[PDB]
Amino acid sequence: RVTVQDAVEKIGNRFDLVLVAARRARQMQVGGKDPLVPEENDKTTVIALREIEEGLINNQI
Amino acid sequence: HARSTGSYSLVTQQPLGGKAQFGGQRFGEMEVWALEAYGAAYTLQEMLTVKSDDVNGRTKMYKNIVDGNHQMEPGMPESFNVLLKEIRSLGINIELEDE
Amino acid sequence: EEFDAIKIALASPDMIRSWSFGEVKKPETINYRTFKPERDGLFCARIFGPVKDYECLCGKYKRLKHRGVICEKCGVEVTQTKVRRERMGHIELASPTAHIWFLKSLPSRIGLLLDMPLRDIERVLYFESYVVIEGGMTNLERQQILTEEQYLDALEEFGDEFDAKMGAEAIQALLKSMDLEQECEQLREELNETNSETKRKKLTKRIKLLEAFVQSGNKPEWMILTVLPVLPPDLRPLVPLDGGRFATSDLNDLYRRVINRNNRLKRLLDLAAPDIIVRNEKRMLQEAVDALLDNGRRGRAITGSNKRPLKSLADMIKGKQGRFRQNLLGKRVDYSGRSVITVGPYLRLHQCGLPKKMALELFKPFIYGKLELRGLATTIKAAKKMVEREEAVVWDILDEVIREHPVLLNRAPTLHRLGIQAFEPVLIEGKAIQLHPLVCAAYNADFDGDQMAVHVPLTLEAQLEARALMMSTNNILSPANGEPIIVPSQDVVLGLYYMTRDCVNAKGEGMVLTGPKEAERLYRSGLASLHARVKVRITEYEKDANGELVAKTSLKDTTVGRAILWMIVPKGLPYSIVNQALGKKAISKMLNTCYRILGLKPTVIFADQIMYTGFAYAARSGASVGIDDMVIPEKKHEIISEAEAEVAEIQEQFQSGLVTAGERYNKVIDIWAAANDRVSKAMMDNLQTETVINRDGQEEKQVSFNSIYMMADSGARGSAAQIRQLAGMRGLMAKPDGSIIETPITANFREGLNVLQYFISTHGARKGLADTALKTANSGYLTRRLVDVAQDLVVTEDDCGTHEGIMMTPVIEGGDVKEPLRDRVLGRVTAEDVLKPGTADILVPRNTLLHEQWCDLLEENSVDAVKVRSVVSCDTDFGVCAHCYGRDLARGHIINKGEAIGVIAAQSIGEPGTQLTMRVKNKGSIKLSNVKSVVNSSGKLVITSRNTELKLIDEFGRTKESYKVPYGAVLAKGDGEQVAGGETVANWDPHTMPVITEVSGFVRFTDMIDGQTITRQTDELTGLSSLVVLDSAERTAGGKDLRPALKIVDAQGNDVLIPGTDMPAQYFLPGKAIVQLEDGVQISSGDTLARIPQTGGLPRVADLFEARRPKEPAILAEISGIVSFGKETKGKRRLVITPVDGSDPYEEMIPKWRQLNVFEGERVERGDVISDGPEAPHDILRLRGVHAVTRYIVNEVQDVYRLQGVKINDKHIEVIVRQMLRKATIVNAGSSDFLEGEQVEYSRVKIANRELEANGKVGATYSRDLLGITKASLATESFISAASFQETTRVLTEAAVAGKRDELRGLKENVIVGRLIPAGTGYAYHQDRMRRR
Amino acid sequence: ATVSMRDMLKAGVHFGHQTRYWNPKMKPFIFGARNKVHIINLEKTVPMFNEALAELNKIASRKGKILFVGTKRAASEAVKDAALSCDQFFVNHRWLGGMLTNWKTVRQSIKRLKDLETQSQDGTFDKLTKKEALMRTRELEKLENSLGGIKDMGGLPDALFVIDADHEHIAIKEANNLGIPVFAIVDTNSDPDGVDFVIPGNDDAIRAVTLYLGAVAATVREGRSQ
RNA sequence: UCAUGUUCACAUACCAAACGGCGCGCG
DNA sequence: GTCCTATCGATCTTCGGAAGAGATTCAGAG
DNA sequence: CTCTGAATCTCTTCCCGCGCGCCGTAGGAC
Ligand SMILES: [Mg+2]
Ligand SMILES: [Mg+2]
Ligand SMILES: [Mg+2]
Ligand SMILES: [Mg+2]
Ligand SMILES: [Zn+2]
Ligand SMILES: [Zn+2]
Repeated sequence: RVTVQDAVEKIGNRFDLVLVAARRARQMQVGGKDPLVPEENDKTTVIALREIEEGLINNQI
Repeated sequence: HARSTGSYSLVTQQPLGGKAQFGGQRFGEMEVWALEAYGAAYTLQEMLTVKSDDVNGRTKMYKNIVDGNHQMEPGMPESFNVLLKEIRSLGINIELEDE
Repeated sequence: EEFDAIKIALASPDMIRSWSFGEVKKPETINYRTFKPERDGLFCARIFGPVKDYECLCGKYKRLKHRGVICEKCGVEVTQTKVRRERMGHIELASPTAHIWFLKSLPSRIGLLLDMPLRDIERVLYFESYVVIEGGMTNLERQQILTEEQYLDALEEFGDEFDAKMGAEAIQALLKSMDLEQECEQLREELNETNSETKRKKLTKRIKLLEAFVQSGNKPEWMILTVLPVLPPDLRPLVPLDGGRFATSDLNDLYRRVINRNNRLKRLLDLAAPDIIVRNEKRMLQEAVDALLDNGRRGRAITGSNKRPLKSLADMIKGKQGRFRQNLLGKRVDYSGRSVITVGPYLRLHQCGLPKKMALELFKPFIYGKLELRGLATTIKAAKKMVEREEAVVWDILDEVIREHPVLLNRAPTLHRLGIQAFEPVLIEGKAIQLHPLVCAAYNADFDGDQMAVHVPLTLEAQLEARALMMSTNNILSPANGEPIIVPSQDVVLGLYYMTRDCVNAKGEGMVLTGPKEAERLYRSGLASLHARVKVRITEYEKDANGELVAKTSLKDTTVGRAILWMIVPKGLPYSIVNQALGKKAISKMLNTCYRILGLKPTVIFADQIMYTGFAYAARSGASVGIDDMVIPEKKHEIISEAEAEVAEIQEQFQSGLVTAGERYNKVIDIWAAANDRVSKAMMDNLQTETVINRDGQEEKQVSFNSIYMMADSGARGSAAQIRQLAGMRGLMAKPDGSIIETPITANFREGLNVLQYFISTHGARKGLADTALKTANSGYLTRRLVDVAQDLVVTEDDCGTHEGIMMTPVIEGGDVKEPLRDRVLGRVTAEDVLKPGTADILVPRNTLLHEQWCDLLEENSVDAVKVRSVVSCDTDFGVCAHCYGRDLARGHIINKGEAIGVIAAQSIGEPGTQLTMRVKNKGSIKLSNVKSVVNSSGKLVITSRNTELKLIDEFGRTKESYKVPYGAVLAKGDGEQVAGGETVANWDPHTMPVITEVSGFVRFTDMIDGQTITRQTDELTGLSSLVVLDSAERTAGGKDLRPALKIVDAQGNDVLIPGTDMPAQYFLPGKAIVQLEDGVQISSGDTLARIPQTGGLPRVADLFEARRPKEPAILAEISGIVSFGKETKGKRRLVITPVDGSDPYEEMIPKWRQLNVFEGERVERGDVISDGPEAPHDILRLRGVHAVTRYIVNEVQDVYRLQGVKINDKHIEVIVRQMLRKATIVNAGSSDFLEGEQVEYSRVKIANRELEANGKVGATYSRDLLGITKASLATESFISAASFQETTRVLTEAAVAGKRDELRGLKENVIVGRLIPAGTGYAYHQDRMRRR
Repeated sequence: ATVSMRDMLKAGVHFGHQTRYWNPKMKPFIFGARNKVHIINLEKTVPMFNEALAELNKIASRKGKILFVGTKRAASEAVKDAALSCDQFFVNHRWLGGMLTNWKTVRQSIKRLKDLETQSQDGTFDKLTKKEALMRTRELEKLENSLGGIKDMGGLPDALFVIDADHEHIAIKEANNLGIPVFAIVDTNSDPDGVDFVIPGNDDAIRAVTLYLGAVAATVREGRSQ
C-alpha cells in the first residue's frame, strides 16, 4: 500500500495527515508504543498510515 | 556517482561538487521552488540544512541514523552565518533579532 | 542563537570596534618559508584565535585543562579553533573615508541628504576641489564646492571667518553639520512652496530620507568609515596548492592594499608632510578602500593578472556567483547521486530501480543502523569494514533497509512541481537508473542519455512527506490544467490502436463467444485474429445514484481485441469507451474518465495495465517501418506539371509588363500553395486508399494498415505535418528575414533533395535551433522573475467574506468562440447568486463551487455570463482565502488552507515557456454595443459611434459571434433582424475614416479660403477634382486657427432640432481630408461630407507582466462629456476634454501622426479610445479599474498560449496580477498618519482604514498602482527577500539607511535562514503556534 | 471540564475522616463535624478543583505528560482505566521508592520489562524448558504490575495527579524534590503542604474517586483535542 | 562456685582533496 | 639567487548588446 | 528665468544541471 488518499478521507486537511502520521510514528519509534494495526515489519512510515485505515487515530491521541 | 558523506568546502561547509571529488549533487535553486510547490516543508528544511550545512545537525543526524532514531535537530546553516559576517564586514550592522 | 527577526543598520565606529578582537597593523598574512601566520597580520592567531584544533601557537599549552588561558610567550588564547572563523578585527584608518556604497547607489544617499550633486561630492572625495563650511562673515555658501583657485582667493579675500576642507573629512563635517530634524521640518513645509511636480517628488524622496535617518537610531556621519572591519580569516583562507604556493586569495590582496596605504598615511601624517603629499596618499587610500568594498564601481576595476578584476566583498554578496544565489537559496547536499536513466518497462508505476552500487553507497548510515541492530557488527568501526568488504550478508540487509524507503528523483532543469517526484526503489544489477516509462513524459526525460539525480530523504518526516505528497501515484494530474500527465507513451497507444482496429477480412471472423477469456484462448491459440469482428457476451458495471454497483450483461458486437482489452478495465466503466479503434486522444479521455468515475486508486493501476498491454500487443504487431511503405501519390507528378505552367502564366504577364512586381510574386506563392494542398490531400487519400480486400466475393475498402499511417492515425508520433513532408511535398520555405521563397521544395524526404533544396532547408532548421538555444535563457529568467514575485502568497483563510468578483463568458472573438465557458468557470466559486436564464429563479447558491456536475448543468442552460470570485478580489490581508482561489487543479476539490499557490502559479506559467518562440459565419441575430446610429434617406442604418461592437445571438438563446465595426459603417441588417450564415451583415470603407451628417440641408466652406485652408486641386485622373484640405503641418495659424468647417445651413439660421438639443448641425474637417462637397451642395442624412485615408512570441508576455508601456500607446480618453481642441499643432497639438459638469479645463499634449478617433464634437468617457494602437495597463487601471486590468491581462496573455496550443488555467495568471498591484498611492491622507502623499503597501493602508473607520475618523484614499514584477518584487516590504533577488547593492543599502527590520513572514526568507517555510506542512505548524497564543 | 456541586454531594466527597485523625493544616478546608466525622467544605472545594483542572488542561493542550498516582486497591482499577482512557501514564500499584528521583535505575527496569514482554509475545521462541518460561513470566508479571503504566512514558512527567497525599506521600516528596507540579486530592487527615494544587475531597470513597478521575480525564482529553 | 592477662608500637590521605577564469560537450 | 615591495605618479583597458530603466541635461516659453 | 516636455549618460539583467581539459605575482636590489 502507498496512496494515502483513504487516510486523507479521515484527516480532511492532508497537512494534518503528515503531522499526525509523524506524531504517531514517533510514539512508535521513540515513545516505545506499538501499533493497533497488525504490523508486518513495515516501516513506521507505513504502519502509521495503516493505523489511519483502522480509523482509530486523530491528533487527540 | 553517489555520496553518503565525505568532504566539505572550507569557506562554507557545504559539500564538494564533482566526481573527481566525492561530491554531493546540487539541490539547486529550481529544485527548492519545486519542493515549495508541494506542501513539503520538512523535506526542504532537511535538504538545505541537516543534509547540507548545519555543522552540528549533520553529525547529530548521522548518529541518529545509525541509531535508527529517525529524528533531526535543524539549527541554522553556517553559510548564512557567513553571509552575516560578509555583510558585517561592510560597515553595515546586520544582526539577528529576538522578538 | 535563537532569533525571530532580522535588523539592519549603519554601524557606528564604537560598534565596529566592539566587534573587534584586535586591530590589524601589518600588511601581511603568513611567512614565506615556514607557514606560521605573521603576528598582527591578517591572520594573527592572537587577534582572531588559535590555528590548532584546541591547542596554542606558542606551544606552551596543549590540553583542555588550560582552556581559556592566554599565554605570555606570544599572547594567543587557547580555545576552540572553530572560533577562529567567528571573530573579527578592525583597521583604524588614518583619515575618515567615504563608503562607496552610499556614494554611488541609485541616487547618492550622501548627496541626496546634503542636496549636493553626486559629481560634486565625488569632486571633493577624490580631492579635486574644496568644499566650504561654517562660512561666517564672508561671501560664501553652505556647501558650494570651490576650486583651489577659488580657495586661494578666499584665503586672502577673507581670513578664516569661514572654513573649507577637502576629502572625506569635509563631507563628514558637512554631515555632522546636519540640524537634521529642523531641516526636515522646514523642507516638509517648503514642499508646499510650489506645486512643481519636477521637484515635489524628488523632494518627497528627500523628506522621506531625512525622516528615516531620524526614526532609526542612525546618524549621518556613519556613512563615512573610520574603523574598517576586516573579515574573519577563515572566511578568506590562504590555502596552499600544488607545492609551496598560496592560492591568490583575492581579499587578502585588497586588505593588503589598504593597510599599506594606511601605514604610509600614518607615517606621512606624523612626519608632517605638506598638503600636496598628503592629498596624494589620502587620494590613494580612498581609492583603495574603494577597491575593498565594491571593486569596479571606481573608474576602473583593479587587477593582478591579465586584467582579471579581483573579487571584492560586494562581489561576494551579490548575484549569480555570490552567496544569495550560489550558497544560500540552493546548495549542495549529501546523500545524493546521479546516473544515466534508462527505461524499465516492468516497473509498477510507483517504483524505480536503482543500482545496487548506488543504494549501498547512499544508504550507508542506515546499513550501519542494521548491522549494530543485528549485533552482527560491533559498531561503526567494524560495520564500515564489513560494508567495504561487500560481504554476502550485506545485500540481505540492504534489501531490508530500502525495503520501503522512498527516494526522490529529479532531472534538471525542473520547471514544475512534477519535476521532482518520489519513488520506492527496487534494486538493480547494472548502473543506470531504471525509470518508469509513463513518468518520463512528466520530466521531459527523454531516454537518449539524459542523466537524472537521486536524493535520499533522511528523517521520518521527510519520508512521510515523500509518501504522502510526492509519490508518483499521487500526481496523476497536472498542477496547471485539469489534464492528466500520465498521458500514454507513443508505443503504448500504437499497440492499443493496433489491438482495437477492425479488419473486414480475418481468420475466425463472425463467430459468437461467451466472454473475454475464451476470446483470449481464441486469440492465443491462433484461432482468431485479434482485429477480427465478433459478437461476445459482455458484462459491465455501473455505480448508481448512491454509488453502489449495478452489474449488467448483454450480447455486444465487437472485435476479439476489444473483447480482450475489456478485460483490463476496472469494473465500473461502460464498455462504450472501449468499443472503438483507440488513439491517443481517445485513450487519454479513457483514462480521464476512469479517474472521473472510480478515482485515483483504480486509475493508477488501470494506467499500469494499459502500459503493459500496449507494449505487449505492440510487440506482436511487429509494427515496423520500411521504405516500401512511403506512399507517393502519382498525381503529384501531374500536379507540379500543371502548376508550373500556371506560374509561368504569371511569369509571361511579367515578361510583357502586364502585372506588377509585387503581384507576380504574391500570386505565384499562392499557386504553389494550391499545388501543395492538392499534393497533401492526394497523399492522405492514397494512404487511406492503399487498403482494399475481397469480402469473400468482390473487393471492399477499409482503414489502411499501412505502417506510417497507423502511426499518424493513432496519434503515436508524427501527424499530418510530418507525413506531409516525408512523402507529400516539403513545400514552401522561408528566407532568413522570414520572406517566402519563390520556388518551393517540391520534393520530399522519401525522394532526394538536390543540393539547393537541401541548402535552403537549413534556413529553416538552423533558425529553429538558434531559437531553442537562445530562448532557453529568457524563459528561465521569466520564471525566476515570477516565483520571485509570487512567493509571498499562501492560502490562509477559508473564506475572506467578499461578495465581489469578476464575470466569465466564452471568449467570443473573430466570429466564433475560441473557448467555451466550461473552460473558464469550471471549479471557481460563484461570486453572487446565479439565476436561471430569465428571471427570479436562482440556480446556484451564492458561494458554491461549480464542480463538473454544476458546469454540465450550466451547459444545460442558456447562461452566458457568470460572476465568480478571483484572487485579485479576495479581501484577505497578507494572503488569499481558499474559496476565492477555488479548485485545486491537482486535486479537484477545493484548495487546502496553507498551500503555496504563488509558487505553483509562477511555475505553471513558466513550464510552457520553452514552447513559445523568442523570434457572419452562422445564422443568428444582431446585437450591438455602444452603437448610436441614424438612418439615411434610403432608410439604411448607418453607424455614428466609434467604440462600436457587434454581437450575434443564436435563436436557441446564446451569443456565439462578435465583431468590431467602424464608425460610419452601415448595418445591412439592423433592427433586430435574423440573418443566415455568411449573409453579409455590414459594409464599410476599408481605406478611410468617413464623416457623415445627421441633418439634411445645404452646406458651405464656412470660415475657409483657398490657399489658406484648402487646395484647388485638379485630380490628374479626371481634371475635375475633390479638394485637399490643408494639413496643420502644411499651413500656418492663418489656416490652423482658421480650422475648416462644414456646418449644414438654412435661412432659419438653425437646423430642425432633435428634441432637447440646442446644438446646430455644425461639422468640421481634419487634416489630410478629401472634400467633394463644396458650397451650395444639398446634403442628405448619411452623406459622407469627407474621407480621411490612413506583437511576438514570448516577449509579448514578458513585456506584458513587466507592464512596459508599448512604443505606440493608444491615447485613451479621461473623465467624461465632450472633447474639444485646445491649441493647434506646432511642436505638437494640444487637445481637451470638457465634462457635462465640473472641471471643463482639462487639456493634453497629443502627437500629430496618430490619427484621431474624434475631432471636436464627440461624446467621450474615461476609457474611450482616441487613437488606435495597443493599450497600456497603467492607464487601464486608472480608467476602467483593477477588474478591467485583470480581464485585459488574462486575455492578452492567453492569446499567446492559445495560439501556440499550450493550456493554462486562468487563475494562475491572476495570482501574478494579484501581486503586480499590491502597492497603493495616497491621494487623501485623511486622518491617517501616512505622509500627505505616500506610496504604501495596500494591505497596510487597508488595515489602518478598517480600524479608523470603526473609529469613524476620515480614512485615507488612494489609487492602487500597477508595478511590473521586476519592480514589484524589489518593492517588497522585507529586504532579505528583495535583496536576494537582484540589484543587491541597491536594496541592501536603501534598507540600511532606513534601519529597516524584517519579520520573516513569507517563504523565501525562511528558506534563506533554513527553517520550516510557513507553507504546506510548515504552515500548519506556524498556524498551530499562532493559534496557541 | 467542570463538576457540579449536586454531583459532588451525591458522590459523597463532602464526607471526611474521623475528627481525631484530622490535620489542623486541613482545618481551613473543613466545614463541620457531623456525628464526630469531619465534613469538607465543598464551597471551597469546587473553585480549587476547577483551578487545578484548568492547569491540567493547559498542560495537556501543550502535550504535558500527566502521571496518575493511585495505589489504594479500591481506586487502583479506576485510576488505571482513567489514565489509559486519556492515553496517559499511571502507577496503580506500590510506588517504587525513587521512581522519579532514581529515574536512571527505574529506566533500566522499564527496559528489562519491555524486553521480557517483547520476548513473551513477539519472540515466539518456544524453547522455554518450562522453568525458564516460568521465571520469565514471573518477572514479566511483577514488572507489568509495578511499572506497566509508565512503560511507554519514556521520560519524567510534567505533572503528577495524586490520590491522597498522606497515602502516596513518598511520590509527593519525590515530585517536590524534582520540581514537578503536584495536583493532589487531600482528605482531612492528609497534609496539604507539599501539594501545589490541593483539591479537598474524599480519597476513600470509590464513587468520589471515580468522579475525580473522570473529570481529570475529560480535561486532559480536551487538551489533547485542542 | 568460674580470679588474672607487663611496656611501647596501625598502614594506606588528588586529524581524509578547493577556488577563479578559459574553453568543449551533454542535455 | 633570494627576498621584499609594488603596480602607465613619460599607456591606452576594444568597437560585434539590447534593453530598459533611471539620474541627470537641456527646449519654448509665461 | 527656470518650468514641464524631452535627451544622453550609466547601471543592471540575461536557464539549470553536468562532466571534463588546462592554468594559477613579478621585477628589482642586495
Ligand atoms: Mg534527451
Ligand atoms: Mg595481679
Ligand atoms: Mg591488658
Ligand atoms: Mg617506647
Ligand atoms: Zn600559548
Ligand atoms: Zn477571498
